[PDB]
Amino acid sequence: TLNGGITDMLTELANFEKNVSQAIHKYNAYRKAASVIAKYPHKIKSGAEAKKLPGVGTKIAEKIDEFLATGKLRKLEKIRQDDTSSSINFLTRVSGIGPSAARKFVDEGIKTLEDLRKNEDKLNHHQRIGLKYFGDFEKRIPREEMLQMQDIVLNEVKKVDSEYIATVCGSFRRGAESSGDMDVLLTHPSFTSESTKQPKLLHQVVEQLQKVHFITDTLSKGETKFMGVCQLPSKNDEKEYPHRRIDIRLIPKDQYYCGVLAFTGSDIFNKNMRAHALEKGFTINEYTIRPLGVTGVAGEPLPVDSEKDIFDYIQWKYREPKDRSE
DNA sequence: CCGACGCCGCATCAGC
DNA sequence: GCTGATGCGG
DNA sequence: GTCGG
Ligand SMILES: Nc1ccn([C@@H]2O[C@H](COP(=O)(O)OP(=O)(O)OP(=O)(O)O)[C@@H](O)[C@H]2O)c(=O)n1
Ligand SMILES: Nc1ccn([C@@H]2O[C@H](COP(=O)(O)OP(=O)(O)OP(=O)(O)O)[C@@H](O)[C@H]2O)c(=O)n1
Ligand SMILES: [Cl-]
Ligand SMILES: [Cl-]
Ligand SMILES: [Cl-]
Ligand SMILES: [Mn+2]
Ligand SMILES: [Mn+2]
Ligand SMILES: [Mn+2]
Ligand SMILES: [Mn+2]
Ligand SMILES: [Mn+2]
Ligand SMILES: [Mn+2]
Ligand code: NA
Ligand code: NA
Repeated sequence: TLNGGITDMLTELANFEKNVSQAIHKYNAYRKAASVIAKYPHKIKSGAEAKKLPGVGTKIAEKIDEFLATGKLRKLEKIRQDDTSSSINFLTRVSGIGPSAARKFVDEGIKTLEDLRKNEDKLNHHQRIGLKYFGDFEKRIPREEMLQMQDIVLNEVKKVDSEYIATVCGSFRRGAESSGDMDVLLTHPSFTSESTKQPKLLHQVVEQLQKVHFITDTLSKGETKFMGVCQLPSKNDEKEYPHRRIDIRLIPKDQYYCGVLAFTGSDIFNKNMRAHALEKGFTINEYTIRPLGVTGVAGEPLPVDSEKDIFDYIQWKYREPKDRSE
């Protein structure tokens, strides 16, 4: 983090553009700039120097020059002082409360943690659980705890059916020493691109994890995606572990490689990789990589037998999970 | 300048 | 109830 | 906000 100060500034800027301005493309531009700057191996000495990076344009170049000179950015100092922006930014920190709901709540005079608690009845289920575990969800997860959580998920899954394969992805697969949450990829041979030979495949698994009191709440749940809350068991007299966010994603077993690539990320890595794919004439999702027709219409799925095979198609050298944290 | 900017699951809403 | 749009977050 | 074209 040679440029930690600059990247923090951009990140705050992006957050403003998303939560207050509701400008998703500006949100993404800042995040892209923050990401590129973040892997740049020199302490940036000037805006001109940063503007050599792809993603960093004239405005960000100017903002960087101001930051390096003063240590601050007037634009931000102002935003920080605007109550509406401050409140909207805060409220969006609760899971399930987005920029729209945040601006709505602040219109009603609901604008603090306390207002939220006193108005649970105005929250949907997701928002209610996000607020319940607000403080908890702020905390990160040491890798040691992720290893613990991994053993529990992987072993309980075999208790439901030994044909199941659960793979922890997200930041954990990228080798991060701590994760904001746990992301699990699930396959079962009875669920492929070609048929759904069994129902409840995800339910079965969610239930068992609840049965053993690992999963504690649910944010949302469908036939292939579960979003909820979990917690490690604590020892005698031991204070309890923080409640943690968990997402489980059941994908067609034949499409594992696109799946694991997709849920491994990072989110920005994906955005960069899929756009380059578009530049190279393919579309990549969590299921498939397909060619674009002269019209811009996805063709048929190409044969994939490894994550590397996906990289090949778009003419990128393979990058280990650890080198995908953009 | 201009159009594009990754791609998708689930929850909720409106409208029929 | 269904279908499409919008929110939200992955 | 940035970029290829
Ligand atoms: N959630 C998972 C994880 C693994 N696989 C299967 O397990 C094999 C590979 O085993 P593993 O080392 O655990 O996964 P990979 O990272 O894909 O290893 P490799 O690249 O050597 O196949 C893959 O062919 C895939 O079919 C699966 O079906 N579902
Ligand atoms: N906008 C997004 C967000 C998420 N992801 C995928 O979902 C995974 C998990 O999402 P998230 O948990 O939010 O990201 P992590 O990289 O795991 O970060 P953290 O350490 O905070 O959990 C990401 O790695 C990425 O593969 C994505 O495709 N696009
Ligand atoms: Cl935008
Ligand atoms: Cl600042
Ligand atoms: Cl597809
Ligand atoms: Mn997170
Ligand atoms: Mn994660
Ligand atoms: Mn996650
Ligand atoms: Mn708790
Ligand atoms: Mn582009
Ligand atoms: Mn240009
Ligand atoms: Na640039
Ligand atoms: Na939120």
